[PDB]
Amino acid sequence: KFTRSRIPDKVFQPSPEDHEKYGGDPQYPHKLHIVTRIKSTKRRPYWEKDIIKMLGLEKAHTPQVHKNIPSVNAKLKVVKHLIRIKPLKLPQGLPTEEDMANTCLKSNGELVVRWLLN
Amino acid sequence: FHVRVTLPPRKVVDRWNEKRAMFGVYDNIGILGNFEKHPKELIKGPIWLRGWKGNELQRCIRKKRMVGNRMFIDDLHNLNKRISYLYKHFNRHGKYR
Amino acid sequence: VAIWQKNFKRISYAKTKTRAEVRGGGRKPWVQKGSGRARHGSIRSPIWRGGGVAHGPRGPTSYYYMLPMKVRVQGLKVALTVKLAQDDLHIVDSLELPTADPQYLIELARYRRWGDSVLLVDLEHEDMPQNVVAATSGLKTFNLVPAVGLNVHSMLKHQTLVLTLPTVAFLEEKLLWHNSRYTPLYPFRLPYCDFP
Amino acid sequence: TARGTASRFLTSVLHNGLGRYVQQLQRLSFSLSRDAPSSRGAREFVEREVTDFARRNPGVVIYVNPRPCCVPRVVAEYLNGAVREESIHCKSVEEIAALVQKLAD
Amino acid sequence: KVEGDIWALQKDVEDFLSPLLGKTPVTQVNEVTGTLRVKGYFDQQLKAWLLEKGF
Amino acid sequence: LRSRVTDRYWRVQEVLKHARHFRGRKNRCYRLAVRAVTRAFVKCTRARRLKKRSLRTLWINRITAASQEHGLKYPAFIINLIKCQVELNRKVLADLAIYEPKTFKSLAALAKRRREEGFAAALGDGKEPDGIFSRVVQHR
Amino acid sequence: GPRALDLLRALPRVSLANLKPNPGSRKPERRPRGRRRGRKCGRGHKGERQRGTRPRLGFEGGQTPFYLRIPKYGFNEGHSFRHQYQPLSLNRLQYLIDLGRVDPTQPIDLTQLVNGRGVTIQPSKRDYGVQLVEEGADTFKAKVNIEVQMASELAIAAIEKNGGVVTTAFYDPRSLEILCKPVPFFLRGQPIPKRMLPPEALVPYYTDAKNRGYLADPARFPEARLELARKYGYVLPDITKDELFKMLSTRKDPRQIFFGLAPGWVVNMADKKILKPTDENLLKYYSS
Amino acid sequence: VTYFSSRKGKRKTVKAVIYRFLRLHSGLWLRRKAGYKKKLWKKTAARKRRLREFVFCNKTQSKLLDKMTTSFWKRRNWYADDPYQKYQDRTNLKV
RNA sequence: UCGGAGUACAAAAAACCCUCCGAGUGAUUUUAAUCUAGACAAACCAGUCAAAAUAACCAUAACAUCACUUAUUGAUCCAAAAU
RNA sequence: GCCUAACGAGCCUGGUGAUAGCUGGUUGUCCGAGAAAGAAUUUUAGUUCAACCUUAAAAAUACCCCAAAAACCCUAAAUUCCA
RNA sequence: GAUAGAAAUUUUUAUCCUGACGCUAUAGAGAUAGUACCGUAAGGGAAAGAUGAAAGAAUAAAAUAAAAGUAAAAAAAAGCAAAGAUUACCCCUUCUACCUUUUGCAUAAUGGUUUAACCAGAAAAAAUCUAACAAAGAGAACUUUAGCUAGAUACCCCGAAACCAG
Ligand SMILES: [Mg+2]
Ligand SMILES: [Mg+2]
Ligand SMILES: [Mg+2]
Ligand SMILES: [Mg+2]
Ligand SMILES: [Mg+2]
Ligand SMILES: [Mg+2]
Ligand SMILES: [Mg+2]
Ligand SMILES: [Mg+2]
Ligand SMILES: [Mg+2]
Ligand SMILES: [Mg+2]
Ligand SMILES: [Mg+2]
Ligand SMILES: [Mg+2]
Ligand SMILES: [Mg+2]
Ligand SMILES: [Mg+2]
Ligand SMILES: [Mg+2]
Ligand SMILES: [Mg+2]
Ligand SMILES: [Mg+2]
Ligand SMILES: [Mg+2]
Ligand SMILES: [Mg+2]
Ligand SMILES: [Mg+2]
Ligand SMILES: [Mg+2]
Ligand SMILES: [Mg+2]
Ligand SMILES: [Mg+2]
Ligand SMILES: [Mg+2]
Ligand SMILES: [Mg+2]
Ligand SMILES: [Mg+2]
Ligand SMILES: [Mg+2]
Ligand SMILES: [Mg+2]
Ligand SMILES: [Mg+2]
Ligand SMILES: [Mg+2]
Ligand SMILES: [Mg+2]
Ligand SMILES: [Mg+2]
Ligand SMILES: [Mg+2]
Ligand SMILES: [Mg+2]
Ligand SMILES: [Mg+2]
Ligand SMILES: [Mg+2]
Ligand SMILES: [Mg+2]
Ligand SMILES: [Mg+2]
Ligand SMILES: [Mg+2]
Ligand SMILES: [Mg+2]
Ligand SMILES: [Mg+2]
Ligand SMILES: [Mg+2]
Ligand SMILES: [Mg+2]
Repeated sequence: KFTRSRIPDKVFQPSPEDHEKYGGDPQYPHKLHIVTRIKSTKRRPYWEKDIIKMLGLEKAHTPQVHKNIPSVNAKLKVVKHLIRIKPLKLPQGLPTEEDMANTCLKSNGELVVRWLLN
Repeated sequence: FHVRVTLPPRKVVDRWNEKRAMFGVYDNIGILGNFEKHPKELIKGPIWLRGWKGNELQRCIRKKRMVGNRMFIDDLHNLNKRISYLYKHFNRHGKYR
Repeated sequence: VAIWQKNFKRISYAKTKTRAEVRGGGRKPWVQKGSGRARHGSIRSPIWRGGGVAHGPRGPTSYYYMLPMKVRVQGLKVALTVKLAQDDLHIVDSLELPTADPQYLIELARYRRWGDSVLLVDLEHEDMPQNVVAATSGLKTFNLVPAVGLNVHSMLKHQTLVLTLPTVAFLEEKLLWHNSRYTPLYPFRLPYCDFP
Repeated sequence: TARGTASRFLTSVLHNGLGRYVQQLQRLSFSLSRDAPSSRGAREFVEREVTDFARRNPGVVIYVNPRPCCVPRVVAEYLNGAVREESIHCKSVEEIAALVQKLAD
Repeated sequence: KVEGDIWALQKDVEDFLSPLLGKTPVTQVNEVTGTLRVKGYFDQQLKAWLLEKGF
Repeated sequence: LRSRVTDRYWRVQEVLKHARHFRGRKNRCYRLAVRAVTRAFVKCTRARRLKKRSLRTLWINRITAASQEHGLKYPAFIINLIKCQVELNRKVLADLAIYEPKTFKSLAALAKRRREEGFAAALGDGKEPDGIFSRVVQHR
Repeated sequence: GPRALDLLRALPRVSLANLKPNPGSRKPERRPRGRRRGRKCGRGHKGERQRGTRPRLGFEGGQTPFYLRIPKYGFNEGHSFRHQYQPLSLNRLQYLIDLGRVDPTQPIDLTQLVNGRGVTIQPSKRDYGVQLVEEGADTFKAKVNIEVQMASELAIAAIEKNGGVVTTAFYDPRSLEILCKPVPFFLRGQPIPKRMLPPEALVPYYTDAKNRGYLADPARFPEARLELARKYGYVLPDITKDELFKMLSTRKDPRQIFFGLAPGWVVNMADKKILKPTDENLLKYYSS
Repeated sequence: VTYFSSRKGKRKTVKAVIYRFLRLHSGLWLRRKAGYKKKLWKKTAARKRRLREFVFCNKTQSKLLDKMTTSFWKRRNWYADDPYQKYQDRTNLKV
């Protein structure tokens, strides 16, 4: 039978080189995910279709942001072949309430707070 | 699909002719008339249909009961066959059961 | 109520012959197989030219139903109300006319701006003054009618309503009687305690 | 369909808007009924809007004919010689307004 | 059988019922029928409240 | 009350007018014509979608020609024009190629330059050189 | 009053030309024409159902039907012959008196209850009359002379406490019919029939003073009547010393339908006269 | 079921229903268990009891029996001495 | 038609003119009541458990047992019995 | 075999609009949602129940679900159940 | 079982106001006719009309010239016949007729030369929706622990071999 699939935890123990490679900090995990749906749910099992629905990933090539907490990481782990995950970065820091209109999200995965001054 | 080539004579109906102007006059005869005559009495028509209504089966059944013995042969026979057909149809055929 | 007035009287005599009532064609027009053509029973089937009608109207048909009393009463009340609110109701005394010339009536309605058509309601049939009967018998748009003949359809057909004064006293009572009334035990034509 | 019908190249009449812009709508003719219900919208339009419209567009003549008709029409007529017919039958005041604007532009 | 501004009656009814449900009760006003209609069974309390107002 | 369809004429005409220019009996007989017209419309919308691909392929062919003239293949020309932050869709590029042969030779020159710059930078193996045309501007 | 009226001045005449049925009143019917409702037209595909022939209602497809595998048991057994007593609570009786539909002044029997439309009897359904139930006992303050065809101890007590009188009387089906709708009976042009007796089953009910039966021995009445007052703990009033007492003692003959009329008379309602038989045989028959 | 009778043009009742079921006024139907008189020596005491019960029919059956039965059988009955009068109304049903 | 094992590897369910065993009852005495919360199972019909409470008995005394225990069975109507 | 060009039983009319779980057919436009089979059945060319689904309507939790938990010789992918 | 189905007992007010939300030549009667014609017989059973006030106005005068079929005018590489288009008809490019039936049809599975005219979803128990009045409602007969009354929403067409009577 084709079934769901366990994914042994050894997969998710990162090697020391990986930090260098994908550009994460060995010390501090990132706070937020940018998830994008790269592939299609057609031809995939219903349970993956549902996960993709409940992550707000319905529409392709649209970014969506999620907490980096384990509860979410479980679902992302299930559908990880359908998606692209990139850590959200805040060079200018979090937006205040004056900056809400001017926010924009750049493809390198970083959120710029002041967009197009004069 | 050819359509007539000439304008028909325009038919003028005057709405104020007697029958149209007086229409539905005594319909309230019961209420205003201290009930004596029910509006049924105003119905002109076949004896079995005055102040009564029903689907075709009920209609035929009733016609036969009332005027059946005054009917012509061919018409009575036709009426019977009609009844048998309607009986069979309504009772044994349909979608909804 | 207008719809009720229109339909409840109606009896359609329209009939069409089912394949059973057409004149002939008890026999199979040709043999079921081998002839090379389409198969048929009677030549009177609804497919065939002279044949019977598949559904079509059936028999004299009655459309008859009764709007419940209190509704038809409400109907009359509303018709009067609306005639009044729109300025087209005129309570008249009398009905005594100075003369039997209908032209008098026409020009009278022209002087008071009464509109094209007028419905004149009087208390009883025999008690109608003769001048009015004369005048209104030769008129198309003016219509004289007894109180028991008042109805929604006629009131909406004529632009202006003209009520005699005793007529108002009559209608008022007859119509109001229903707000306070019990449901009938047996028909109201029979003896009741207070009721005629 | 494209092979079914005629076609034309994109053009302007008299190189409009090159030197100066000339509103191409020349005249506008309404026909409605005072009595008939179908013309109801058209009547309201004649009351409220037409007047104002005529001031907004000084260069188009507007003829209004009450006549006994069942189907209110508006006939646009252009400098180009072109005549375009339209039916305002059974429409709002708003819809007629929009339509007349289309005709104007 | 409501003759008058029904909207007033709607105001008063939902203001009367609100402290009961913690929330404004759902309503339908039929202005032509002269009728008010309320989600839930409030019949007893409404009879009492209309009595108090002397109708 | 028997009701027949009186206006059947016009019902038919609204189909047949689309069929006039067909060959054969399709342009007359309502049966054949109805079918053919329906196929015509379907074919038409599908083609409405296709038309865009056709035109884009046309343009790419034309640009390919015009570039090959200057000794530059198509992919090279196009991506090295992108790497200059010159964004000109293919429609416009083809039109330049036909009606503005000079400006197009300029563009081709630009691209060839930028490409040579890229090779020079990949071969050089250092961060220091930035080719003049390889510099990346940000919005102001 | 109706501010709507004030708008009606502004608008054109209400005429036959503009009339709209209330929206939602007519759900428009749909016909099997067109792409949606055509081509098999809601009937499905082949089989017995598209052809219209699916079997009768209870038929399960040949397995022994549900409604026939269950065993027969008398439930509705002899139902047409059971006696049916339309209940009347003290609550409704009180509410009826309070609004002055029935008046407590004159004696209350079935006809009075019917005429107030406090109750409805249909003899055709084997209604044998009204039965009195105790629903409003605690709240019941009225003083009445009442006659019903059955009553419960608690109901009776509840009426006694207020100084009234209850009596249980029997009517046969024909009798009952006449009693509920008298005026249609008087247009019938027939004499007033004798009231039949109870059948053997109901005799022990109507012979007991327990039930204040109309056939009971009045010697027992005050005794049982007092027994009630012992049981429910209230002082039994002396009905004798009341001013309305003459009305309170009023009975019917066991053979008599109405109050003050007699078996065999004939009511001519157009002349407002009664007609009585002078014959010996007739008078022997009707008075037996 | 006959939907339109011949003589009266009305809708007949299927008596076979009236003999084995009982309709309360709430709309619940009540029936005996099947085989409750059959082969008793061969059965457990417990099972015997389970059989002796009066039980209720599920919705589907209830609608079926209603369709097979005319309006008369659904009227509110007041019988003297009736065992089942207690059960005709429904109480505290939150739905 | 009914049951046990495999097929169906670990909750349930799960087919074949698939692989294998069985059942259409004996033997015995502990002769195994009434009533009812709550559940299992289930298209329906049928099937299953079961506390408390009564009554029986030591005087605060309710599972018939064994044979792989699981299967040893049959609806309505209708007939015979009379409780 | 023959009985008026078709005789395993003539022809015609009537019963007759015979009856077909079988084949064929079933007529304007546009929009909202949308279905592959568990059970019985002289039943497997059909029905009637479930499960899904549609249209309204009332509600409150619904999927997803980490530990902990589910058998006795050996036994995998995995299930069940749940914050 | 499918189905069949009473009665006792109840109700019923005159005469005039007659016509048509019936058809208009494939409809409505089969009907111009039970004739022609077909059968030995019983029996079956058609189709068909259109000028005008006047044709005692035919060198005749007057308003459609619109179905398929043809003619005016045969064809010119290449392909479900069109569509995108195009200065340009073709030439280029892209699309495996339509119904039905099916697990699945371009299918070499079914049906249709074409045109016109005819030719097929019907019922109100429960329900929903709208409204009357409401512990009652219904113009008698019933139903009622918010109900009752009214309206509106619904269920096809052609076809056997047979069987029976005369
Ligand atoms: Mg025939
Ligand atoms: Mg025959
Ligand atoms: Mg052939
Ligand atoms: Mg036949
Ligand atoms: Mg005909
Ligand atoms: Mg697009
Ligand atoms: Mg329909
Ligand atoms: Mg369809
Ligand atoms: Mg079609
Ligand atoms: Mg089909
Ligand atoms: Mg099938
Ligand atoms: Mg009753
Ligand atoms: Mg379960
Ligand atoms: Mg115990
Ligand atoms: Mg022969
Ligand atoms: Mg058939
Ligand atoms: Mg079959
Ligand atoms: Mg699907
Ligand atoms: Mg069998
Ligand atoms: Mg189902
Ligand atoms: Mg777990
Ligand atoms: Mg949970
Ligand atoms: Mg049978
Ligand atoms: Mg003819
Ligand atoms: Mg003919
Ligand atoms: Mg032609
Ligand atoms: Mg080609
Ligand atoms: Mg096949
Ligand atoms: Mg299928
Ligand atoms: Mg294919
Ligand atoms: Mg093939
Ligand atoms: Mg071929
Ligand atoms: Mg094939
Ligand atoms: Mg073949
Ligand atoms: Mg083919
Ligand atoms: Mg076939
Ligand atoms: Mg075939
Ligand atoms: Mg076909
Ligand atoms: Mg063919
Ligand atoms: Mg109904
Ligand atoms: Mg439908
Ligand atoms: Mg036989
Ligand atoms: Mg047979």
